[PDB]
Amino acid sequence: HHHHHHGGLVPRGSMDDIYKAAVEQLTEEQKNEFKAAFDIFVLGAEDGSISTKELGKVMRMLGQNPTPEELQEMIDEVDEDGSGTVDFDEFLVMMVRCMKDDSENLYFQGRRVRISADAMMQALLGARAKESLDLRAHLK
Ligand SMILES: [Ca+2]
Repeated sequence: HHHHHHGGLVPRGSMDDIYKAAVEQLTEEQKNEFKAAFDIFVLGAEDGSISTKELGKVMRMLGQNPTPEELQEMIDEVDEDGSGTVDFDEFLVMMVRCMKDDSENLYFQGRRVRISADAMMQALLGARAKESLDLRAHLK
């Protein structure tokens, strides 16, 4: 409907709503997975936060070779304040938005959109592994 744009010039004292929404959409197990993904994205971070190189890195793996300008525009476009860099807070809400955004935009008969979120997630996980639970005994 109207929602809320301005921060009310009153930082902190809330933010609980954002966390609550994430919890409702993301489960405890899912939340842990999210953190794991964040750590991977944080790896190689020039400024400690996702950048053109980080985003470009995954693009190369997908077989895509986007220009530096394209990556910069994408970050600025998705950026909350257009700072040009996505921080932990911005990254967290960004992921949540993409989740509900995709759900909202479905209607019927989808179209080949670059890559699917599920496909990317599966690629990150690669081969299934549960040897973590069993260390002394190896069963595969
Ligand atoms: Ca930003």
